[PDB]
Amino acid sequence: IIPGFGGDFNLTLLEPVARSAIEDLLFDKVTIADPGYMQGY
Amino acid sequence: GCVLGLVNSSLFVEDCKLPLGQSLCALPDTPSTMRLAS
Repeated sequence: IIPGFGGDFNLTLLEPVARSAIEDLLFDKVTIADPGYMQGY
Repeated sequence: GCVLGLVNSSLFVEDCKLPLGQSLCALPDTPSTMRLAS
C-alpha cells in the first residue's frame, strides 16, 4: 500500500514511513503516564 | 542489553529470532550452542 493507494480517497492510514498517520493521531490525543522503557532507573 | 535494560548474555546482535518459549520484549536467540539477538 503506497501514499497514492487511495488515489481519490484521502485515507490517512497511509504508513508514513509503520505507525500510520491515524494511529499517530489517536495515540497522540490520549494521555499515557507510563515511563519510557530502558530509562526508568 | 539495551532492548530492556542490562543483561549478562555474552553473544549479541544475532540476525533474527523465530517465536520462542520464555523470551523478552525482543525474544533472545536459543542459548543451546546466551545470545540476546532481536
